[PDB]
Amino acid sequence: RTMSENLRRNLAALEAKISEAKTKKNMLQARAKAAKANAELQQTLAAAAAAAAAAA
Amino acid sequence: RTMSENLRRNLAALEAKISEAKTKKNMLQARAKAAKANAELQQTLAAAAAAAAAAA
Amino acid sequence: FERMENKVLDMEATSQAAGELAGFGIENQFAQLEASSGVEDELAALKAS
Amino acid sequence: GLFDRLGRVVRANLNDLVSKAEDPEKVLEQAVIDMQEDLVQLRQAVARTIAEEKR
Amino acid sequence: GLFDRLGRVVRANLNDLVSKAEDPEKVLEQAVIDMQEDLVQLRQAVARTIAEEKR
Amino acid sequence: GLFDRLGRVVRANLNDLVSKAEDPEKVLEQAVIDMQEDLVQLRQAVARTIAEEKRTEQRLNQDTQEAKKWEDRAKLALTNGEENLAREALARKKSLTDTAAAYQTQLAQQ
Repeated sequence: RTMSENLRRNLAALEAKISEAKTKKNMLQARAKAAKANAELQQTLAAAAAAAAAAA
Repeated sequence: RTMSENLRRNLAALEAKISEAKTKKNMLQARAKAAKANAELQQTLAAAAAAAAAAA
Repeated sequence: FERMENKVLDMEATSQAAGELAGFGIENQFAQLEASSGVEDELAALKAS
Repeated sequence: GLFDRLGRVVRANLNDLVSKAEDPEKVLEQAVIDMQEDLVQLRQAVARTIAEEKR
Repeated sequence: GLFDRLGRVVRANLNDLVSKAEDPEKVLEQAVIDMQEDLVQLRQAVARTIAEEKR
Repeated sequence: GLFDRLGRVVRANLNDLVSKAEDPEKVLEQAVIDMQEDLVQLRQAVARTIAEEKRTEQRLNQDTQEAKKWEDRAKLALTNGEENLAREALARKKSLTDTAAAYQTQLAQQ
């Protein structure tokens, strides 16, 4: 009955950080989608400038 | 008779959120149908502009 | 349920963004004006009768 | 372990492959049907314990 | 880029080659037929949205 | 470098050789066709970013109200003296306020 208190505190301290991780992943997946949308835009703008139809 | 009170509160706290979920799903299914109607419209407008019958 | 709510919100925002942005541009933005038809002068002349 | 890292990679790809098979409009109401009959089963099990605190 | 310049040159020759295949008298009225059935499709899609502003 | 000077000389001759292959009347309108479909591609890419400035605003409004739920639930514990449970609810609140500040920064930039 000293071990069982020690385990019972450790068990609460785990789920307390499953809650923290699960709120962070939402914010990180949001950022990952935004970053990838801007990458495709900047790639498109560069390809258009490489064709230089206005100079032709 | 301590367990039975605890279970009897948990049992009420479940159906209270079945009621909440069932009102939200109606609003979400409405939004899903509207969003999909606009997708088909925007696809149609783009295809028509790609044919450019007025330019021919 | 929570996971499937988020898909609906992604569909909705994708649809609204394209339609809002397609709402710009001279041909549409002038089509919202009542006198855009260009025959206002001969209408005013007809109104002389 | 290295074999855990390869495990989690292959396990995560398969879990995503399922997730994009879920049609929102259908599964968004099967979820409520499941969540309702779960309450029916629970209610029976609870009542089967009250029967013995009486006893 | 040099390969873009060669691309646009060859692409423009092919686009002109098509353009002188168009017979005016025929295509000048297929253009109107296409432009009419486009309105039929559009009208259906619009009506399918009014149905939900009602709803 | 000498090999750069020879490079630029040979590279310039080849670039002129292409330039006199361009027929004005044909290329002068392919140039406009290219310049038009470039706008179609651009418009799609832009719209795909507006879709997410709409979206971070929805997420922000959730977490700024989820935190108030946990702030209330903490006070409801202190009135029962249950400090061990109030501290837990406050820990839930903290991480919500921290991530909400990330959306404000992201949104203002977008």
